[PDB]
Amino acid sequence: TNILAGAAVIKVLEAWGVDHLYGIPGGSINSIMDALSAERDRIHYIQVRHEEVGAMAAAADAKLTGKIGVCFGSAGPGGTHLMNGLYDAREDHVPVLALIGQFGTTGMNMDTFQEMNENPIYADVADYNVTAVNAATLPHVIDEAIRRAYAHQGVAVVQIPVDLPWQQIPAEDWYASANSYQTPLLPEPDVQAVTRLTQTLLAAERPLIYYGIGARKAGKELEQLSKTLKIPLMSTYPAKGIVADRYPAYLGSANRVAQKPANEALAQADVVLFVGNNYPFAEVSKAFKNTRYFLQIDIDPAKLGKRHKTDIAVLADAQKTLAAILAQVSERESTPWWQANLANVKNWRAYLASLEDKQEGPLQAYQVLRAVNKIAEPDAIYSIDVGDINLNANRHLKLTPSNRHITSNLFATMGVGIPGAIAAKLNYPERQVFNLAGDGGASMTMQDLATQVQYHLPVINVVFTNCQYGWIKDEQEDTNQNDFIGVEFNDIDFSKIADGVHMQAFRVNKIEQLPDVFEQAKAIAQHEPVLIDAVITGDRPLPAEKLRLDSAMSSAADIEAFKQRYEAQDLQPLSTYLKQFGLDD
Amino acid sequence: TNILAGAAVIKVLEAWGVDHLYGIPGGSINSIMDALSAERDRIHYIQVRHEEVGAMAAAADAKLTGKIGVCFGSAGPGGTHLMNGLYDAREDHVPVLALIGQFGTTGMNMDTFQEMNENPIYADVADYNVTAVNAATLPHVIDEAIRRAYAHQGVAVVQIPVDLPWQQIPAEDWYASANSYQTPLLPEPDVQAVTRLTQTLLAAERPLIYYGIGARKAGKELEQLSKTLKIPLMSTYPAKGIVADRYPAYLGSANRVAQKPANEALAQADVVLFVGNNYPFAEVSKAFKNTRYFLQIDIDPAKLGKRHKTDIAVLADAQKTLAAILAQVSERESTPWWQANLANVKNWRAYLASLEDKQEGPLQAYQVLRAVNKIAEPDAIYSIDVGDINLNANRHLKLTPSNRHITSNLFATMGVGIPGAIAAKLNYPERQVFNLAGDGGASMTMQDLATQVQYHLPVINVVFTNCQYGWIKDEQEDTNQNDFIGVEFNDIDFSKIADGVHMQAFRVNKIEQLPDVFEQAKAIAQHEPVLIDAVITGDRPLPAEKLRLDSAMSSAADIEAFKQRYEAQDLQPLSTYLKQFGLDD
Amino acid sequence: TNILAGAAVIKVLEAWGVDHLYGIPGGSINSIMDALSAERDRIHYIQVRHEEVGAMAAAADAKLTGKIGVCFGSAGPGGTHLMNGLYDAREDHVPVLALIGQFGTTGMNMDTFQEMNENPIYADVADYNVTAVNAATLPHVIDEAIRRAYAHQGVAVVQIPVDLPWQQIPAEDWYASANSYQTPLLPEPDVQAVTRLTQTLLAAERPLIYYGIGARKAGKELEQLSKTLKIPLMSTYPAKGIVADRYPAYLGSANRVAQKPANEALAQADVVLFVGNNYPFAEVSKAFKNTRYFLQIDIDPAKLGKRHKTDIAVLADAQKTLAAILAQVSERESTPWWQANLANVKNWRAYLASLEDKQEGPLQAYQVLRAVNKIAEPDAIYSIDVGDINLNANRHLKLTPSNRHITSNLFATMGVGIPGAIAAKLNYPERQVFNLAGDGGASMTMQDLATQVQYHLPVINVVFTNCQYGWIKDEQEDTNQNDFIGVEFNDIDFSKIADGVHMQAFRVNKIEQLPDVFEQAKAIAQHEPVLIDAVITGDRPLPAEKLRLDSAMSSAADIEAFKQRYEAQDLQPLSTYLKQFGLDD
Ligand SMILES: Cc1cc2nc3c(=O)[nH]c(=O)nc-3n(C[C@H](O)[C@H](O)[C@H](O)COP(=O)(O)OP(=O)(O)OC[C@H]3O[C@@H](n4cnc5c(N)ncnc54)[C@H](O)[C@@H]3O)c2cc1C
Ligand SMILES: Cc1cc2nc3c(=O)[nH]c(=O)nc-3n(C[C@H](O)[C@H](O)[C@H](O)COP(=O)(O)OP(=O)(O)OC[C@H]3O[C@@H](n4cnc5c(N)ncnc54)[C@H](O)[C@@H]3O)c2cc1C
Ligand SMILES: Cc1cc2nc3c(=O)[nH]c(=O)nc-3n(C[C@H](O)[C@H](O)[C@H](O)COP(=O)(O)OP(=O)(O)OC[C@H]3O[C@@H](n4cnc5c(N)ncnc54)[C@H](O)[C@@H]3O)c2cc1C
Ligand SMILES: Cc1ncc(C[n+]2csc(CCOP(=O)(O)OP(=O)(O)O)c2C)c(N)n1
Ligand SMILES: Cc1ncc(C[n+]2csc(CCOP(=O)(O)OP(=O)(O)O)c2C)c(N)n1
Ligand SMILES: Cc1ncc(C[n+]2csc(CCOP(=O)(O)OP(=O)(O)O)c2C)c(N)n1
Ligand SMILES: [Mg+2]
Ligand SMILES: [Mg+2]
Ligand SMILES: [Mg+2]
Ligand code: NA
Repeated sequence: TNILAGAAVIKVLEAWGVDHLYGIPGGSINSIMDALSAERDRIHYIQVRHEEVGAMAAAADAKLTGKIGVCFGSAGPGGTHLMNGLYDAREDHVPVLALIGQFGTTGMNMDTFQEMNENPIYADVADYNVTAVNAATLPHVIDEAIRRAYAHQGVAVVQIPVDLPWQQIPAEDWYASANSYQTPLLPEPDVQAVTRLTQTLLAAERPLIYYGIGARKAGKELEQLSKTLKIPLMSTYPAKGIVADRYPAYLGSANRVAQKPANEALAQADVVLFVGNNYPFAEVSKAFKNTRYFLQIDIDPAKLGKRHKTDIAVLADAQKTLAAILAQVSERESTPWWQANLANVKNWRAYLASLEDKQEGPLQAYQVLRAVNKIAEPDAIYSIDVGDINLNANRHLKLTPSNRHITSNLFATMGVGIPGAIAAKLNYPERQVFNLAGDGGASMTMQDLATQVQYHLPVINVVFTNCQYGWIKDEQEDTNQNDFIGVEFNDIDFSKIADGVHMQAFRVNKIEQLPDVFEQAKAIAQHEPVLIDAVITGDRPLPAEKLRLDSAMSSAADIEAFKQRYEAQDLQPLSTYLKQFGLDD
Repeated sequence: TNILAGAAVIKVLEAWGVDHLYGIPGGSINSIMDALSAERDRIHYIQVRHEEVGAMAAAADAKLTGKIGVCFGSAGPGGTHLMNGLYDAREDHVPVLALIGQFGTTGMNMDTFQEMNENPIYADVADYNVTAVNAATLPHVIDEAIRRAYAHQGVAVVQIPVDLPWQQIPAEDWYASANSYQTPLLPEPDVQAVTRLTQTLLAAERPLIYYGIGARKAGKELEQLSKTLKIPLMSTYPAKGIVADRYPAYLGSANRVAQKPANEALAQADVVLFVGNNYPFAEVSKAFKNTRYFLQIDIDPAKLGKRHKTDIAVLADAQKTLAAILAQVSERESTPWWQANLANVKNWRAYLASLEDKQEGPLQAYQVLRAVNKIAEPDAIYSIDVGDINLNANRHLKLTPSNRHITSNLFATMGVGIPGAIAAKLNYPERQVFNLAGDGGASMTMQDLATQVQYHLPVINVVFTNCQYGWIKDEQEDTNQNDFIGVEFNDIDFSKIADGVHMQAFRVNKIEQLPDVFEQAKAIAQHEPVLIDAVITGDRPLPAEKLRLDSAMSSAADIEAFKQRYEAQDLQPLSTYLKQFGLDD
Repeated sequence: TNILAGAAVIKVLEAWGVDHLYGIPGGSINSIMDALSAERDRIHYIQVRHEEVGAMAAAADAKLTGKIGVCFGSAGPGGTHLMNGLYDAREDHVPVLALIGQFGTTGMNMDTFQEMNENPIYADVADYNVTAVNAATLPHVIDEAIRRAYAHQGVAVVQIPVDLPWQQIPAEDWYASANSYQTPLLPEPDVQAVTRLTQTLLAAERPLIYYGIGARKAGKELEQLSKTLKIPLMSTYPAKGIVADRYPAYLGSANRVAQKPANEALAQADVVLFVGNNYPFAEVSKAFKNTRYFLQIDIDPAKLGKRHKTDIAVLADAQKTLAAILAQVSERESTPWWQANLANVKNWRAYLASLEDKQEGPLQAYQVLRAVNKIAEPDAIYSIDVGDINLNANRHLKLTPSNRHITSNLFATMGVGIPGAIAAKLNYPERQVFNLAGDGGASMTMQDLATQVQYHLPVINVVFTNCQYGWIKDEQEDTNQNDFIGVEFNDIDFSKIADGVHMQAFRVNKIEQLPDVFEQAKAIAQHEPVLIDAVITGDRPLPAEKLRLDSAMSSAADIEAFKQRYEAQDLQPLSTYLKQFGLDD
């Protein structure tokens, strides 16, 4: 006849298929806790050591599986600790439900302990942001929050006065709308528009296809289009892996978390097919300043003509549209543009291999990543933190459609490595999971190494210890007039941190130490988490956006300082290859 | 080589096809004013007398045409005046761009005259809410605002420091993305879900199709499904007119702005097909408490199973889906449920006609609306304010697919009658336009009667003068223990108000005065606006949500009282017709 | 034993001595209405025709009396209409309580009719902003709101779900804290800082005392310091009247709502004593660029050295401090700087008088204000709207300590004339009350002329009809490259508007009509409101901030042009008087 409103709320989460959720209890959320406790056989609470890790893990859950992530924080500081993960979810447009503790309705607005108007706190981050005020409508409010978070691909926040979940409500009235759930309709490509797009692309002298994660389901079409038409591919950083990295006409990504051949080719291209792509650097970096024709495919009307004026714009699903192009074209002969890019890619990859293939001496990030490649399973999942590691992982990870990689793409919050790996292992216990993080980012969420131990999540944590915020040091080098500040700091030994949370760990500082340590780590992570603290040099990785290689554009002195610093003696500018095949720069 | 950023902004508006925009100038927006001044041939600025009328008319533009409405307000009080129209646009989910004046960047944050942080003012109402800080990117921010307003069907707000629009920017850099705008090509409704939905609808003993404005393209299919299957039709109030009111099995709308047959039939129905409908009274009124199967068609995933637990929810276009149902069904013979509803509708319409057809005596709202009907062109547009007029217009207006009617559907702001009619006439100069407003609502925006005169917009204004907030008085009668308060007030003579703004006007107070006054008004409104001030009684209109007609549900005393007050002696309850054709309750 | 929570709320208002409050009822606020209905003897509800007039009148209540103003609005559009008055209260830092209707707790967050999260709506405007969620604590939340509004001199907003005020709560639990309210006993101004400030003031060759409304208790000390020390006085515009306008060394105000002698003398001054003053044009106009020493007296630490680098800033009460200065100084003989300023003032006043004293011909604002002066009682209160009238009233009104004048000082919302006068008459039934408004501002709130009639408030409304937003037209003349836009519009006959609301009225357009019309108005306003619609020319009033009179600073051509346009042939620049008495620039 009756049910506790808190029990009904948990039943709503179960109906929506929520397997696990994260947070830290408090008096102000103890009635939700009480309901979770009764339901521990059907829904799985993950106690984190800091609420931001719970929010970040919830966001990563949604990034990985498409299923709404769920986190909670107690009133006041519990909830405000969620912010970095909630902004990550908003900016990476993934569905997250956040429940926030609040004092009972009898105490609200009395200015009692830890009691405040919590609604304005979440107004900016949240697509849906409500304080619940009734027990009987509470399941509906949660159901509504979940449905909107999914539909609008963002954060829903519900502040819950702690009395409400302990109130009895009629057992027969509440329901979940999970049974009615559907994902948004996929628009179809106009046949004439697609034909026009195809003809412009085929007429191009220097075409590129430039895709983002919007083309996630279209890797086959992308690679076959590239092979068939002899058109090089490039991607946003997060879109790495949609087409295998080994594909010889994959240029990489542009800007800074970037590869040399993509930056060079983009500057030369006459026509860009921009697909499922919201590259945030487009305007600020003048990426398309010399592009003659700009062709766009995107499912979101708010994106069409966003990053550049379009010549042809198609409001349709990337894969349906790319298949439609492929179906109306046939094999094209090689072109000078195609060969020039192929040779530039070979040259670039030989550079990266030369860094990876060092066998002894001071450890650099490059060999560490080679060591990851060597122990990586074909379907490994990578949770990557924020900093030099994005750049290094982007260049050195050998990914295929079978892999997943996540980071905080747009909000770019440091600390995401650890929670993303926690979320990865919960959702994919049979898959190998890496947390790749710099020392700065790993420091911010280090306490939740204990969470991997507690729940026996066999993550391979790899910390890149340069005793710097290297990403920022390099920016200060580029822009600041005065000395470096705040970018070089004291050592943390993460093997000792790991020991402290009762996780097996190693610390290495020489290239020659890698094969054996990484083999041990691989074996350990069959059953338990492991940490490798890699003490690396302060070498700056090659800035793809600040190339000094082309004698027509840089002084001989800058060229040689560049080659020496970046061990890039064998790199050729794209212009070398353009000239070989009879094209001018 | 160079162009003023302000001039570029106006070119962005023109590229998106903005015909007219509303506001009041101020020093903080005089640079936008300056650009508008040079572009009078291609964009038409409408100076309103209160900025709320500008915001409300911009919302109405979007309601009528589907094209973005555009308004502006000077810094501080100019912008804050917009609020009621901007919330109207948010709640009625139509695209509106609001430009807000701001002091120049050299004086911002100086606590100077009328200078404040304006961004937090618009955070809640707006889908997109930004302060421009650069002239060169200003055209792009305006373009982004428009593109987001359309994509998210809501309000975009841009605060513009007044220095920026007078700064020169490169002539060749800015662009509009209007050229990329398109509507999606949707797939066909899934065959198997539609088939399943159809079987359940057809298996019902007491089916209803209950549509909202999501089915605005489906009038033809709705009426044919109804006729073919013998299923009565009911709608949300705003969906009145999608199927002609004369259709014998149109029941009307439910709740309070409602018609008796819809409320009665809905209580009896075993299956409801809920199509393109977001009826906000569903849960609070327990509308579907007796429904066995609830079937849904909606284009928005956020709506799926929102209003009631749903047996089958089809994510699809309403018209495509209704056409798909119609293609798989054929004639069913008349049923008792069909005949009972037809007889119930006949009885209700005779009641309404008895009120309209009074020829002499104290004027009531009923005869006023009959007089509107008599002078109405088949494609007239009606701007309806908020109060008893929603209920009366819903019952009395004889609408067809050729009509439009708009009001403030969900935010329900009083005062929308005047601005809605201004916008209707600006968009449709050759169509007859009515403003039907209560005295309370008309007085809120009365100054903008002068805008109709200034711009020669031949609106027919009909003000219903009861010297009451009638809608609220009746509520107070129902709920309040103590005397009426704030709901009976002093007369305003709107014929004299109209005379004050130099608009021709009449004041009437007897039924027999209607024919000639309305004939004169019809004629005047061939060239100039006109106002009829109708002094009506304070009779409470029959409450469709508080029927006292059925012997089984009400005492004889209560029924005789209800029949007396509401001149309802010849009204029969639905149960009478159910019994007549052999059904129980 | 029990009391309705709503009844308790009204008792809280009564305990704090709230005499009258404003709003428009709605279903979402009908339970507060119900409590008000039972308490008509002790609290006076004023039903306005637009909720903005309620908010603005509540702000005016606080401006006039120092006691909290109280208004309300129904859920959604009722509350949002309050905004312009609530921002006025925030910016003019006066206590206002705004009650907002909300749907009952059982329907909140259900997306029902006119139901939204209202809390974020009021976050920016409000010092205190809460949604009540419990009936038993509701009286306390109202008490907290009032107490905070007073303490923080701003707006408190409470959203009240309509069910709560009809719930019974224990009769003995609730209380008001009005009994605890007091004003602080301040220490005396520190002796040594005041002595130091005095020496610097007295050492100056060209001193000015520049006061704002923080010195409203110090009129006597200000005038005596001026007379004794031979130091001219200037004020902020709102501080007009603290020292009688007839005082021969009152220079007026600076900037645009300004008088020539104040602008001229300020440019010349070597020491300024800035007292109880937060002049917002200080920095943007570079008002003190030539000042050698800047001395400050203010009660608010947040103001200390805010507007200019300050040599000595005394944190103290203005009156106590000015009395302390006066106690340590004695007579100084007339100085050249004193005589030059006196002569400059005489010359300016003769100019203003030449405009006022025209006896026949086309009516200008100048003669209208002379006609107001002639019928004004010595303790008249003036509600002034926003536009040219601020400038004209500032120059022409002959005010003394016995007068009050209010406007929207800083938010400067048009429309405040009507509500300010309603509030003035409600607080001071035995004092003569004027509303001086431009046609633009009067038309924004014109419907509430009916409120003056309904409540028998004998306001003298004077509408200045130029068929322009004159203030803005003159700005466009100064800044805009293209034609005037949005600043010249169609006539509204306000005598006919007034007739429409059943208020006696006159329309005048010639100077010779003034005496008899104003005599009739004075008489009518012994018992009933009256309106005079003054059709004035579109002559630009002399710009005190753009003087062209001094041969050393302007060309002969520019001076002759300025003298012609502004009828300023007999005006002399300050430099003439400086030279006359032996000073340079
Ligand atoms: C430290 C750091 C530095 C970074 N710097 C770089 C950098 O230098 N270079 C770089 O490339 N990235 C960089 N980023 C990542 C970057 O900020 C952006 O997140 C990324 O470039 C955007 O990638 P995207 O367009 O693939 O993803 P999103 O921004 O998520 O956009 C996806 C797009 O696809 C559309 N879409 C979705 N589904 C479909 C469909 N079915 N069909 C068609 N369209 C669809 C969406 O509407 C959207 O427009 C960096 C990240 C970090 C952490
Ligand atoms: C004073 C006043 C009183 C009122 N009281 C009543 C009342 O008593 N009774 C009443 O009926 N109304 C009343 N309303 C109006 C009411 O508040 C709601 O706005 C109305 O009932 C909702 O109508 P809707 O569902 O048609 O519109 P919306 O709420 O706009 O819903 C449209 C729905 O259609 C969907 N949709 C849009 N396009 C498509 C498509 N192509 N295919 C499929 N689905 C689509 C949307 O996703 C959405 O779910 C009143 C209004 C006022 C001013
Ligand atoms: C259309 C329009 C144009 C305007 N333009 C002008 C103009 O050109 N010229 C002009 O002068 N005004 C103008 N204003 C008014 C202007 O915006 C400012 O509001 C005004 O100049 C500020 O006056 P104030 O410093 O007296 O008041 P406030 O800003 O209220 O400042 C009061 C100050 O006194 C202090 N204070 C309060 N009590 C005490 C005390 N007991 N002892 C000591 N200090 C105390 C406070 O801390 C504060 O610093 C205009 C207004 C309008 C409507
Ligand atoms: C929470 C947070 N603080 C600051 C930043 C800015 N930021 C980006 S990268 C970076 C440095 C990362 O340092 P580290 O993790 O040690 O990586 P490294 O570049 O040294 O490999 C900083 C401080 C950020 N993105 N997130
Ligand atoms: C701005 C605003 N204030 C209050 C309300 C609440 N409200 C709804 S209807 C209504 C009465 C309208 O009175 P009137 O226009 O005279 O219509 P009537 O019912 O008398 O015909 C009110 C006050 C509202 N919707 N909008
Ligand atoms: C609500 C609002 N809108 C716009 C402004 C900007 N503004 C200041 S004065 C003014 C003109 C006022 O015109 P009017 O009332 O006719 O006075 P006039 O100068 O003609 O005498 C305007 C539009 C404002 N302060 N408030
Ligand atoms: Mg580091
Ligand atoms: Mg009325
Ligand atoms: Mg004017
Ligand atoms: Na108004």
